[PDB]
Amino acid sequence: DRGVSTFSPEGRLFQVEYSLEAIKLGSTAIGIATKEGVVLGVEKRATSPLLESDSIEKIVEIDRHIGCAMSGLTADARSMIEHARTAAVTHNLYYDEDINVESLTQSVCDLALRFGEGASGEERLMSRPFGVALLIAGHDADDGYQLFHAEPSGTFYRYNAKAIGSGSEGAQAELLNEWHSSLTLKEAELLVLKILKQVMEEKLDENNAQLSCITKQDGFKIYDNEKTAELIKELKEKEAAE
Amino acid sequence: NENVSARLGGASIAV
Amino acid sequence: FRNNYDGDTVTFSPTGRLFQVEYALEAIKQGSVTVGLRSNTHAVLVALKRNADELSSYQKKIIKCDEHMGLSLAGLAPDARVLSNYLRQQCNYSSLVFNRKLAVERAGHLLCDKAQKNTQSYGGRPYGVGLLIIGYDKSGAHLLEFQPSGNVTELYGTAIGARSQGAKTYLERTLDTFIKIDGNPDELIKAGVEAISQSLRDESLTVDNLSIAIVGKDTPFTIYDGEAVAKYI
Amino acid sequence: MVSVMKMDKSPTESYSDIGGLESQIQEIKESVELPLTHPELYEEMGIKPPKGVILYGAPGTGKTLLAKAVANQTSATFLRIVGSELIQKYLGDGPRLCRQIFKVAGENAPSIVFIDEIDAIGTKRYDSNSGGEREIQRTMLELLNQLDGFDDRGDVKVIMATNKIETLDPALIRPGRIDRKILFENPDLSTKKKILGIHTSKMNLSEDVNLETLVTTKDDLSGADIQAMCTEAGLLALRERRMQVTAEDFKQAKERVMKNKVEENLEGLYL
Amino acid sequence: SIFSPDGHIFQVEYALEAVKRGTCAVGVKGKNCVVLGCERRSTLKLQDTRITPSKVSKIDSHVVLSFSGLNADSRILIEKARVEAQSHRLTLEDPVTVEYLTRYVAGVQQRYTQSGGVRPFGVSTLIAGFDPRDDEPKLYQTEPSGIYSSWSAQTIGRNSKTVREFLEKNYDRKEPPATVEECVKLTVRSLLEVVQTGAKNIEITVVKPDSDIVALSSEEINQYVTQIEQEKQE
Amino acid sequence: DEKPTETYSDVGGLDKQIEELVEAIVLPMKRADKFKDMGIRAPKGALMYGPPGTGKTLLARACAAQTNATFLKLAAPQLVQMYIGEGAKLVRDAFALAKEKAPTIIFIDELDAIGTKRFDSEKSGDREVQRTMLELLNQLDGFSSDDRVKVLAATNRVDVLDPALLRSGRLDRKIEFPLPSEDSRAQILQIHSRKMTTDDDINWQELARSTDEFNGAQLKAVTVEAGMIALRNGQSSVKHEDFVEGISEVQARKSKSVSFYA
Amino acid sequence: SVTMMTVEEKPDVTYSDVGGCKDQIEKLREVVELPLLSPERFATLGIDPPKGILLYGPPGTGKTLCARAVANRTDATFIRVIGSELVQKYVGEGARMVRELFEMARTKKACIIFFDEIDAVGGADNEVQRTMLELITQLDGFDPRGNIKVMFATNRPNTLDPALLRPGRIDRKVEFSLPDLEGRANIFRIHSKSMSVERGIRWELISRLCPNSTGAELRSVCTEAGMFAIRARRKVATEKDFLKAVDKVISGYK
Amino acid sequence: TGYDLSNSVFSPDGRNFQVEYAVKAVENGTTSIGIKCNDGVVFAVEKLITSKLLVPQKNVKIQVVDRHIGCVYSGLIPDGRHLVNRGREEAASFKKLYKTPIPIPAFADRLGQYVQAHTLYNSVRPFGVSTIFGGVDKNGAHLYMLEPSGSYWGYKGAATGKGRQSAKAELEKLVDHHPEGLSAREAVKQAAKIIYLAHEDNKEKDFELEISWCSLSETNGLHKFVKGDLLQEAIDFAQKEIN
Ligand SMILES: Nc1ncnc2c1ncn2[C@@H]1O[C@H](COP(=O)(O)OP(=O)(O)OP(=O)(O)O)[C@@H](O)[C@H]1O
Ligand SMILES: Nc1ncnc2c1ncn2[C@@H]1O[C@H](COP(=O)(O)OP(=O)(O)OP(=O)(O)O)[C@@H](O)[C@H]1O
Ligand SMILES: Nc1ncnc2c1ncn2[C@@H]1O[C@H](COP(=O)(O)OP(=O)(O)O)[C@@H](O)[C@H]1O
Repeated sequence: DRGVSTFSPEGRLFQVEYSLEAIKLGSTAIGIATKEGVVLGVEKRATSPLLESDSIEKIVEIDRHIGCAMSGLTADARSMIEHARTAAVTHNLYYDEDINVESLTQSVCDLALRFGEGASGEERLMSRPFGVALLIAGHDADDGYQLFHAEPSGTFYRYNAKAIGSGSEGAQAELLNEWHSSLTLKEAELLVLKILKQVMEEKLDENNAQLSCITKQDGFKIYDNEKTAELIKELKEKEAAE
Repeated sequence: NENVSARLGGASIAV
Repeated sequence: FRNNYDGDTVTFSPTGRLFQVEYALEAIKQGSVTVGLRSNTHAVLVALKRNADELSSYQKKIIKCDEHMGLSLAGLAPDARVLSNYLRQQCNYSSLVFNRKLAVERAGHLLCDKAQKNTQSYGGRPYGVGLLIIGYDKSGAHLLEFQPSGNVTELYGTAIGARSQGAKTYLERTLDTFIKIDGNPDELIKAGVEAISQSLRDESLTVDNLSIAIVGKDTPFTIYDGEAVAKYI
Repeated sequence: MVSVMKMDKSPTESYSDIGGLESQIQEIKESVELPLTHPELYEEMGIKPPKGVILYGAPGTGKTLLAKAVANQTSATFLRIVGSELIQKYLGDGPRLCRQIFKVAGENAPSIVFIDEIDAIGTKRYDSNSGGEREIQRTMLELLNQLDGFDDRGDVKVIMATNKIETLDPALIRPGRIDRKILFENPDLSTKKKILGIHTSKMNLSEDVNLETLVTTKDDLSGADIQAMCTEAGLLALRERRMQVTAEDFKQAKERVMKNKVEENLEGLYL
Repeated sequence: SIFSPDGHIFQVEYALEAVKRGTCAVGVKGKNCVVLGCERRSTLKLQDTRITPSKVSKIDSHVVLSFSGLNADSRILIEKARVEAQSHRLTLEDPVTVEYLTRYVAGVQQRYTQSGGVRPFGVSTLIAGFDPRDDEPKLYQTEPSGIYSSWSAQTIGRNSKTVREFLEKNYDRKEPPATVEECVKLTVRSLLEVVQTGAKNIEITVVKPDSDIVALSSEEINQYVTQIEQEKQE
Repeated sequence: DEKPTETYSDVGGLDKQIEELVEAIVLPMKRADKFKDMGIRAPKGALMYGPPGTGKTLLARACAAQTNATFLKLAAPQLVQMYIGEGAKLVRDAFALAKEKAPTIIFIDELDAIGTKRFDSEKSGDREVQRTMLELLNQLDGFSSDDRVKVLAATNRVDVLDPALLRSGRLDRKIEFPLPSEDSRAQILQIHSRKMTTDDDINWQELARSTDEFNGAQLKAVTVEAGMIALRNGQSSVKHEDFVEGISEVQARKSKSVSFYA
Repeated sequence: SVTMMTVEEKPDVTYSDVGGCKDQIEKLREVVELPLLSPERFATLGIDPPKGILLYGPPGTGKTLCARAVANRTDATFIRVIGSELVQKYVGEGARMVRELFEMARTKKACIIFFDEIDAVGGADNEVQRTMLELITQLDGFDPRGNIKVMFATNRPNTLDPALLRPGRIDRKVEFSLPDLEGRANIFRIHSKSMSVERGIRWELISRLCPNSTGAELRSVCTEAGMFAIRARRKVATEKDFLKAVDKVISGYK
Repeated sequence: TGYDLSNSVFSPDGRNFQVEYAVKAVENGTTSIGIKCNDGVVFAVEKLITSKLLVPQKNVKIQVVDRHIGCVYSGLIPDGRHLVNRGREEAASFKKLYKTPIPIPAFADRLGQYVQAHTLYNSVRPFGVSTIFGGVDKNGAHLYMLEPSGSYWGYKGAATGKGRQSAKAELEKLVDHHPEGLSAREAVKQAAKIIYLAHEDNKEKDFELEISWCSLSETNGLHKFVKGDLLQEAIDFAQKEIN
């Protein structure tokens, strides 16, 4: 029975900290950094077979070279990405050059703070705050393949890699154990599958999940339904071997 | 030889 | 037991208190520390950083306003950010209207005039943090204190938040000493650093858990974070 | 106290003549009967089967009909009490008596019990500052603490009942003790199906069957009144002397009795 | 409209139950054809159904809709949808896709969520139709949270649980609907389980390319329903 | 307990509301005969309420200082097993002993909550409780005769006990036990800790300002549950954060799980 | 003398027969054993020890398993104080129990109480309060400086005057609550240690499906899977069997 | 009870108790006075130190609104500063008009209705402050005090904080001793006496003083803080009055 802009005797707000467990209802969504590329992964939460999962799009493409993956509540985040696309392109105009990631992502977490005294001179839109959080991945030529994390409380961190959502508290422990510096790309195109195969409520298919790499050479790329399947056999090339 | 009785009762008061 | 005078802001207590505010100021008590002090010539910022896991990068604690100012915060970033982006306009406006560049102390006397415009209107919370402001002008160097109340004061050196009394005590033990320092910031800096070891609940500072950034009667604002602070540990 | 308890007189309520359902009913036989058939199976994988169950209400929709049918089947004891009959003027009389069952449950390994409509015992934990009525609240604590102080469960079996749960019953029930919080309510077809699956036994329908339309149009009701539906046709037979069994006058009873309890029918708004 | 501590919303853990009261309808994605089918009140006496607002509605030459739930909150969307239709044909000179307006109205059901004093809808809808200058069928389903999906069949209404699973004993991906007579047999062999009456209590409609819309009589229904009213016998 | 007491301790808490009270009381004990020569119906007592955590009995121990006199021994005493107001029976023989030794200090406890606000809660027959309060009046009656007795009580603040006290011949005067400063609340914590091994190498003065609305009742409780934790750790030296924020925070707030801080 | 029998024949409990979050045990284990066995640890600081572990935890939580655990561990004598034998219609005769109890108790050694469900009698024409007054007379006397404690539990902490509950009565109180998944995981290991299963599977992800809930449903819900296995005739258990019913226990409740 | 929860809800007594709670907030603050001398006004205030770390003489609590005014306050530090920032522009928008400085009755007539406006509505906080001001116009000397209910009256002296009971009876003990006329310099001595005389309610702690006056005679009726030996002349004196 609390409101928005009111503290507690303990100081810990109610609603935003309640907004920090709605994500734990949603799907899973992971991306992991390699110094030659970064991955992205999903759990479709496909509820019925007749469905055509080409339409469900938990993965996007900001530009030819940046992509993100929304988790928790997939509906609302469909709005904010159009913000990012606006600031990306807008910055592609005034300077004739792709943007650094940290110049962007401050904006997005400067949006969700708008429910009361946003940036300098901000009228309070957003009666309630975004009940969704997501991951940002891509290159800029100053720091490296600096993944970024966003949550609607209005802050961002930089990561090597971690997870969200349902399998958060358990799955990341394996990731915390099994990341390092000198690994490959495709080892990360498959290590996720060792993980996501844990916390799916059914045997994996080529359609439960889907993947997308990211490269300073080509740029952005989503895979196909089959080209996940071939590596799963490659995982079973180790699951059957070991 | 007895005085050890005690019976409960019923009331209904304004809240 | 259940103070109904705990809802919106404007409601006074039956004793002269705003229970929102007093219950806000314990926030920074749940936030970290960032200390600072000054000589007659040079002033300092300091901040422990608070890290998420063994993988993440770190939460930041210092920001530059402009070439002759910086600051450091405690508790919340986001409501504290906008005040930084706020007063940049009120430090550019100076250097374009006038070019007679910005004196520090009026900024605080601007800044106190902000939050009070957020307490006594329905809707809106306080910008609920404490923070520390530094810089230099024609008047020498100055340090400041902040409260989301509005109270701001000219101090020699102070501390914030959790575990801070240990470091807070070194200063009264030492205010005879560090005021007479000049042109030699190195040993000055490690005053606080040794002094904030008083706070360490066995986390044992590292190359990267610390951020320092200072100012002088000569120096523009510089940040020493990353890997340059092997100098001090 | 003992006098009411040993009700060994099962009626002719015929378990498996009832046409209601299966899954619920295996669930109890699995809860009760099969454990009394080859409980080594529970010993195979090492199982402590449950300590009784609790159905829900939805009155006039099959609370009890199985139960005396189980009593017809019980192949064991069967017990029966009332909390209102259990309670007295003086303090702790009934609570002193409530203990005395479990030893009389200690009577038997085949030790089972129905209980009669708790709605005046253990209903809800109001503070009861208003005198007197704390006796009830003083009694439930005498039971639940007696129930699980230190018990090997001694086939100390139980099956409970009520008409509405959320009206009462906040904290008394707990899993393991009563793991199966279970249901009975209208089937939405199977009242059409197996009810007259039973009642086709006696009657003749001396001209036709007609049953292909003596049927349910998803009509909100409770099939318990079907035992009226069979009735008044015979009466309306004898409102006009039909010694035989018709299908035509049978129409009225749904048109007559189901028509009384009208609903709002405000669905000129969700089209 | 705020966040509970269980990650939910009060008002929207509620609203989508409203659509679970009213009428029931469905469409499918045939081999080379697409169809809808919906519900009507038989026994509604002293009335002429020619002019009542059909649960079907059309938005362009080549696309249609079928709502459920409320009726008032349905009428509003068609209007401002129709705008976007016969405006999108102007600025860009090309007609619509299907996903565009779906992407649009997917957004409006949260523009009417996150603001002060605004209820969401007691509405859920779906659409259907062929893109211009293409052939592949397209249908999309909606609900007030905005999440727009692409179900090969989608029903919202009464008794719909088994109906939501009835198809799965009937439909086959690699055995899609051959033709209209079977694909409409599919369209009706689902809905009839909740009909519990004759043909008068429903209304259907169909699409084919280049805006080949049709609506079928009560009598055409009484042609085919008999064939399974004859084949509901053996 | 009955004794001609020892010296009053350090005045400390509330003292600005207190010096004006021994004024009020010793004169009834000192040359009230001269008042009786001046011819006045000077009182037989007054009332000092306020929340506990105060040192109320110390002021009772301060009572016999300017004139030696003996204490009292009774605490919720009239709540008996029998029909009688056995205490109220004793109150006669006890107030008779307050009639004995005219230098005498009389302080009962919890007059409120031994005497309800308006005793509507209980039945008609209370076990002679109005009769007991009738004894109190009829004993105050005998006490009103002389200057031997000098009476006072203490409980929840006001409007919690009977309203009889309005008559100036009965009680005539009220003071409260307000919330004090804390430098003495600092010292008493050493007194609480005086029976326990520890050190004081802390700046607990800013601390003492930080807390409030944690009464001496509370602060008579705090001192131990952070002595255990540093023992549970294993430490022995007293310390600030493990006791100050270790106790003052754990009162109602705990489980610091906040992320968006930094 | 209705409850005139100290303890049962065999308490079957262990401090590791419990998940119980590992933290609520220490101070409880500290108060009960460290003054008991190591008062030199008390005089190591020179302390004012406590006398009672005040407590509240919603039922269907292993406090009572935790309560029966100290029984089987310490091997000392034991009691049960409940309104049945305690509260009796004969006014005053009810207090023969407390007197013969405590006046005996001071004589004996390691005869510490588990007088649970005092919420029955200790709640505010009713004579219950005078029994509650009969209690506190007994406690202020011996309360400090003894091996004995006063540790019990309840269901309604806000249902009693704290006039009794002053700091010298139950100081280092107790609070219970449901576990994390990890607490829900380690408890799940316990009742998993009986049957035949599909050994070597991902149990932990089910403890992800432990929202606000009791352990009691988990020791339950495994047996329903075996019951589900019984009807399935599954001589050995699998994963989905646990799922096929645990999905129903909460939804039937929700 | 149930009427004491928000602005603009009168009582059966005929009041809003909320501002009467404000009086206890301003009661929880520092001492401060200002005296009507024979030719101008005086200002002096209490300024308590917590730690040595607080710098002396960089943290004034007096505020100026324009040349011919000084104003102080007590209680809420920010809130008593806001209306100054309203003050500093109002009269500036009055010297704008007829090109003459502003009277003091012009001040309160342009303030004393302002704070009232923060007690009409259910959406704002009454300014929990008591406040002083003074200075000179063509007419001569003036002085006033404010209370948070808008009220204000022309005094010869005032006092606030928890320095109420000392000074009020003291000024009662002053005025009869010296009604003939008290020039500027002399009250600067006798003023700083009172603050040393009034700290005894809070002599647990320490402070340092801050003074300002304005004379038609000395400073052309302009505002001018104290900074010099004259201050040190008075503290050397004021200790004797408490000696
Ligand atoms: N499946 C069924 N077949 C036959 N009769 C039924 C069926 N379900 C309900 N009934 C009818 O419902 C009536 C009572 O049902 P139910 O057990 O719900 O209530 P009850 O036990 O009589 O009520 P109470 O328990 O309050 O005494 C019986 O007369 C019975 O004929
Ligand atoms: N944290 C836990 N640790 C161990 N067992 C648990 C836990 N939570 C629940 N259980 C199990 O659930 C079952 C029922 O719980 P339990 O009997 O302790 O309820 P209770 O706390 O005794 O209720 P009451 O307070 O009414 O006596 C027990 O068999 C117990 O082992
Ligand atoms: N100088 C002192 N010496 C001893 N105790 C003191 C002193 N000052 C305050 N106290 C405290 O005063 C409290 C007594 O408050 P009081 O109202 O008498 O309690 P009660 O209402 O239970 O009689 C004690 O908790 C005690 O610690």
